[PDB]
Amino acid sequence: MYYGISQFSEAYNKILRNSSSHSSCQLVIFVSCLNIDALCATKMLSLLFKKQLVQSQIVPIFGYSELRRHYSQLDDNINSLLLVGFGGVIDLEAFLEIDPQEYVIDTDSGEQSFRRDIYVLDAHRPWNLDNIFGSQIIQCFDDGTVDDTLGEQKEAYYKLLELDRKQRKKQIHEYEGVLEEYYSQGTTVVNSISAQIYSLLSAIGETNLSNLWLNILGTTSLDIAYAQVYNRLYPLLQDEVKRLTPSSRNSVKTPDTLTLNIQPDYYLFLLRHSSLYDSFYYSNYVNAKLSLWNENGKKRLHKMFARMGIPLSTAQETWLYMDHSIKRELGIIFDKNLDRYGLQDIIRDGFVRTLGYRGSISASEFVEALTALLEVGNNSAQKLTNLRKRWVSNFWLSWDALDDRKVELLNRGIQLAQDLQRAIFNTGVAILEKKLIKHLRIYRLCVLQDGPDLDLYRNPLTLLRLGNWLIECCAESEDKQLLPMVLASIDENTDTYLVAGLTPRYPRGLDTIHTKKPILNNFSMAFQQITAETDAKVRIDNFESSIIEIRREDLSPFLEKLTLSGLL
Amino acid sequence: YSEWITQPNVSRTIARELKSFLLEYTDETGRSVYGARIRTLGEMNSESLEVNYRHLAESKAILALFLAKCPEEMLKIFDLVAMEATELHYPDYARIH
Repeated sequence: MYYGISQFSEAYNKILRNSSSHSSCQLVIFVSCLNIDALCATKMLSLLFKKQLVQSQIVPIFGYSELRRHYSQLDDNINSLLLVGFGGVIDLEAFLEIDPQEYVIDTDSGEQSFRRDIYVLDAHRPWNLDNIFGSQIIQCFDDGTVDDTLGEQKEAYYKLLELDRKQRKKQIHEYEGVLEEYYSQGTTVVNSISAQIYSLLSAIGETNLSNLWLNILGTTSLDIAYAQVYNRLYPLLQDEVKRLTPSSRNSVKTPDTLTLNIQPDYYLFLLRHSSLYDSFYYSNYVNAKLSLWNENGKKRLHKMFARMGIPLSTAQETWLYMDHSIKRELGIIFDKNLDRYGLQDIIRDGFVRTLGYRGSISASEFVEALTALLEVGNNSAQKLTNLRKRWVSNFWLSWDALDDRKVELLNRGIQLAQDLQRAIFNTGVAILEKKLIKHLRIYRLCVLQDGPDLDLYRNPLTLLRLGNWLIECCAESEDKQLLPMVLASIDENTDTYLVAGLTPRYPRGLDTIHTKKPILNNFSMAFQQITAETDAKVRIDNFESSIIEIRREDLSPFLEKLTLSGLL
Repeated sequence: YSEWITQPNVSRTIARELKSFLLEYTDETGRSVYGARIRTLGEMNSESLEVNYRHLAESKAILALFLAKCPEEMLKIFDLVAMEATELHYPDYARIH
């Protein structure tokens, strides 16, 4: 283990000593764009370093090639680097062409110091042993997993390091096998970066309501994919909310009151900024629970809305303008007629932020708006770079959306979220009508060849959102076994497909013995092994390893080779 | 005939009989048409229950004879019975209609 939770403050003080020189800017923050949790963590760190007046550089990175190019362009004066949301699984010193000897200064005296110290922060569990153990430049902020579950891995790695007859070779083989079985494991995430930096801040003691709100947003960002982690971390955020809230409850609403509350936050889509009927119609959970893509789904939706006794016009009215009667009896109405249709899990308790008279807002709606701003905020290797430029630019739009003075941007993000949900819903219903998903014994392939708004899915987050829709829909199909799906989208301008390796997940609210065991996305090593051989001009640069760009001509041979591959 | 219909016991008997006719009228294929009709009435909130005269004539004919002779009060009574049946299928339907 490198940096435990209890010793994060030591790293903070070391960084402060290294680069609290206002004459220059010797600290640079690298953040993976198209990642909400990384954005929230970077906002926390930016506010914190604004407090101590430490000049910092914030660079949003989309692909690994961009990271290496920037590091090559990176000046030598910068003695402190921060990686947010990436770098914890790959050989950075090999990736960035780094040896300890070039960066080491004042080597003497059992100690070592370096002219450039890089601190990574991501929660992907395949912690690179050469990066967590066999280096001093790379500094990782462990969340208690390496120090507790990688003891055998630590011993094997140190045995290999110290050893560079027959029984000696046998033990070397055993240690290497242990290391390898530790590897070849799907990339999974156990904690949220926002919670880790919030714990660090609490250790420093510079917390406030805004930082707690940022931590709530960052944790909520992982609810859709990693709901078990969200349930694990929910009590800590709840206790922090109870602690920080002033005792002057039920106070008269002033234009300056900023209140965080814990209240029923039902698992709908943009409830407070859309009609109840549309919230149900666009909720991924409800859609998966009744398979609304069929014509029977809309009829059954009307069936519920009739069964509760709510007029359809009232349900289709905007949330703010509904009658106060329904707006004050929604909870009881859900209590009466939710278990009937199996949608009892919709009822949930979450955190709601109210800023004076500006109206309330829930964390789920805010993170949906942020993701929408990330996605659609605005010969072959040139237009792709322009797409990277636009994707990175949308990161700053999503970042500035955090400011309470830019609520107009938040409204645009909400509209974009509604439109993106509509587009993903329509694409899913069209796919499930035409049955573009071809079931195999390895993975359920699905490639979009032509159709509407296909240019929207070249954005990685849009493809992930479509994957969330389809995986949620297929999760409620008990007949359909657990199996990953693969999505591709041809970019006509570049004549390339965007293959997105996905992973199955357990249905939300379905908690079992196997549910506690996470699903591991083994598309990483399969993709890399297939690409290393049989050169097909594949572009694997995303920090999310299960996303590649493939030539249109090479798409079919690549998929055939992947079927021949049993790695995943 | 209208004065006969105004009798309270007659009104309650006709109400129960119309309830049974709605819930149990079965055609050749065997499905109860009016139960699904109440289902659809609630789902689309039509507020109107299209009841065929032939169905009421074939089963419990004197009800159809009265309807063809004195519809004025049994319109109210059968409308109330339809509302109660909708309450059965769709609880608290009185909110919408």
